[PDB]
Amino acid sequence: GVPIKVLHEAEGHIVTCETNTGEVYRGKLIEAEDNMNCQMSNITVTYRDGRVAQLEQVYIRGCKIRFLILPD
Amino acid sequence: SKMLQHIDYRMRCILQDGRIFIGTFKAFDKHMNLILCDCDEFRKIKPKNSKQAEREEKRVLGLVLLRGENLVSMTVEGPPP
Repeated sequence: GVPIKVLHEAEGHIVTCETNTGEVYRGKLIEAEDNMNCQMSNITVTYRDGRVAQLEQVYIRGCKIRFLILPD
Repeated sequence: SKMLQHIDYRMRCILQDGRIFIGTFKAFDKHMNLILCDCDEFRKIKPKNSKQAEREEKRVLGLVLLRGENLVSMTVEGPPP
C-alpha cells in the first residue's frame, strides 16, 4: 500500500526504529500517526555509544526517523 | 515524481550522508517515504587514520520504511526478482 498504510498495519507488532542520530528503538508499535510519529511500548533502546537499555514506553517523532524495520 | 513504473524493481536509495539502501521498491509517497522489501543498508567508511583503507558495512534489514527527508538519490540496481 502507501508507506503510511504499511506502517499502520504494523500496529500491534514489533518494529525497529532507527533515528537520524543513530539511536535504535525496538519494540511494540502501539500507534503510528499520519506524520509517522510512533508510540511504542516495552522497548529496547541502543544509544549512539552502544549502551543498551529498556523503556516501558516511548514516543518517536517521524521527523527524527531514519528508517523503520517492519514485520514480514 | 515518476515512480509508479519502478514498483517491484530493485533500487539503490542513497541518503544525504551516503548510506545506500538496496531493496525491492514496493511503495512510495509525495514526501518520498519508501517501502523497500528485502532491504540491506551499505555504508562506505573512510577512516580518520590515513594508513587505514576505506571499509564497508552491510546490515541486512528486511522490510524497511525509509524516510524521504534524508533520501537524496535513487538509481536502478537491477530488475525485479
